[PDB]
Amino acid sequence: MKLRGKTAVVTGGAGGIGRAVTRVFVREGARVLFVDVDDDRGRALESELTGAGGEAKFLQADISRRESADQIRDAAVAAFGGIDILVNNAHASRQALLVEHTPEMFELSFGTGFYPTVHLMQACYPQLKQARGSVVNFGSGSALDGMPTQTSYAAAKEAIRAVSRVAANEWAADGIRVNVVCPFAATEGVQAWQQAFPDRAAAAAAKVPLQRIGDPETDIAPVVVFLASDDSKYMTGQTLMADGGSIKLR
Amino acid sequence: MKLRGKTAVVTGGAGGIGRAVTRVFVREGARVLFVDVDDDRGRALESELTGAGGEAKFLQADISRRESADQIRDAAVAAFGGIDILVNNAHASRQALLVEHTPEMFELSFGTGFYPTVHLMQACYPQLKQARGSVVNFGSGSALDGMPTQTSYAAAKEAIRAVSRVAANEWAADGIRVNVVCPFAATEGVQAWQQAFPDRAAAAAAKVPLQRIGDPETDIAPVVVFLASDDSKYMTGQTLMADGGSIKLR
Ligand SMILES: NC(=O)c1ccc[n+]([C@@H]2O[C@H](COP(=O)([O-])OP(=O)(O)OC[C@H]3O[C@@H](n4cnc5c(N)ncnc54)[C@H](O)[C@@H]3O)[C@@H](O)[C@H]2O)c1
Ligand SMILES: NC(=O)c1ccc[n+]([C@@H]2O[C@H](COP(=O)([O-])OP(=O)(O)OC[C@H]3O[C@@H](n4cnc5c(N)ncnc54)[C@H](O)[C@@H]3O)[C@@H](O)[C@H]2O)c1
Ligand SMILES: [Ca+2]
Ligand SMILES: [Ca+2]
Repeated sequence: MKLRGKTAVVTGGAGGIGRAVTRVFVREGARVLFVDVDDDRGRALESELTGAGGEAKFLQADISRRESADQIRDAAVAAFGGIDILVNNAHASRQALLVEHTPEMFELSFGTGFYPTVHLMQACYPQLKQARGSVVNFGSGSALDGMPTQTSYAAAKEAIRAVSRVAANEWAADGIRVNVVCPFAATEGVQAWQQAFPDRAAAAAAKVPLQRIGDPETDIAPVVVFLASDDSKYMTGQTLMADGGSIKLR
Repeated sequence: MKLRGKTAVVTGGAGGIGRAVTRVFVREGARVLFVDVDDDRGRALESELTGAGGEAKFLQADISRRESADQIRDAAVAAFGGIDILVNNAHASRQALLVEHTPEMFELSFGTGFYPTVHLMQACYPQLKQARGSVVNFGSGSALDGMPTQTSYAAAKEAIRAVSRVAANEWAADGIRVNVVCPFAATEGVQAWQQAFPDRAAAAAAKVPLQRIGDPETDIAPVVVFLASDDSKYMTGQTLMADGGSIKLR
């Protein structure tokens, strides 16, 4: 009942952290329109959530396209009448040294991570202002450190955090809060990275003070629920570290 | 519901933010031993909480006294059998320019804020280890900026945040998380500061993006509940800004 009566939009909601956000949000009483290009995982998640009596709607959409932001907003409004929560979770990237980077690498990272964050916030702003709602964007601890091979990934992530701080200041008068989560969780995207960079991945796992890679449902999603809920109604423009204590903000 | 079955120690728990934490903790199902020198407010709070069906115990103690840590730990165990949560909330200080600072100003700030935080963490460590518990310490945004007149207040606050990060690293293997809240709330200590420094207080009020000074119960305490609860079980060593967006950690 933490999000009872609230409507949430979750991008990349068919897998990884976005799937766990969708599951826990519905479990907390929220109506969720979750968006993904993966309709195999997307339709089965819709089937599982609606079977248990939850209100979830899958929308198959590539959020990197110009018309996706308005289609996502229109689909949430048509299905649930409003938008209280916007979780900009989806992001794709490629890892390579800076001297190895290509324009396609920046296009992927900014096109799937940064610009959908901006465009969905612009499209959903009237609905979020009506709801006095909450926007949860996603950063990364490796973008804070400057982890090697993360040129295009970290550039988009820190651009996401920058616009999150600007929007927090611009939208605070409307009662809309904007915050960032930096997670570390066992997802499909992390498993592919652990296979391509096993030494770096093992060093990252061994660094976690709490001695585990996060579970998306029990370690990451409750932090997103907190930011989407009225418990954080006096918190905006912040970055929450859901990483087992790996990086401590000062 | 959220802290059902948990025992909490809350210092300065009879007034201001500490009282809001004590109230809200009991509403979430926790058993609270709250400590304060204000026995008038302390006795009435205990009467109010037990009268509403809650479990709370008031301990009258000056936490700057060197035996109070063991007296507090023993009282919590004697009343409720263990310690799952430690909230180091009490802190008294005086404001003056650096060129106007006396040793008694440093003694008050360190003696009421910093050293009780260390000693209560040491005293409660066996109970927190048994519980795999959570420690919530308190900082200040004014210490982050270095606001004038805050030499002794900021020094103790940043010393608190330092030991919080050290213990988070040292205690993470035991499953004990340690985090900091930086609040901005309408309390009696803030009211006394508003009278002594009206222009600076007006400037601090006007800076808040969310355009209000925090209500202790609805704006500050739910952030403490989040850190004390299992929703933040993957978060340690962090600082949470409950300040309406005034300061954004990067
Ligand atoms: N998992 C981690 O440890 C970790 C670490 C740092 C940051 N993050 C951030 O957390 C968020 C979640 O990451 P994850 O590991 O769950 O990702 P993932 O790669 O495991 O899953 C991403 C999901 O988003 C969907 N998606 C990708 N591109 C899309 C597009 N253009 N349109 C619609 N849907 C699309 C995919 O189908 C997939 O379901 C990401 O923004 C990521 O940058 C995660
Ligand atoms: N209220 C704010 O805006 C604000 C801003 C920055 C930081 N903080 C921090 O938040 C915490 C709460 O502050 P507040 O505004 O509620 O303070 P306050 O002065 O309003 O309340 C302090 C409470 O602690 C008790 N106390 C003080 N010294 C004690 C001692 N030696 N032993 C036992 N009890 C003692 C007092 O009796 C009182 O009940 C403090 O640590 C403060 O530094 C608050
Ligand atoms: Ca876009
Ligand atoms: Ca002491």
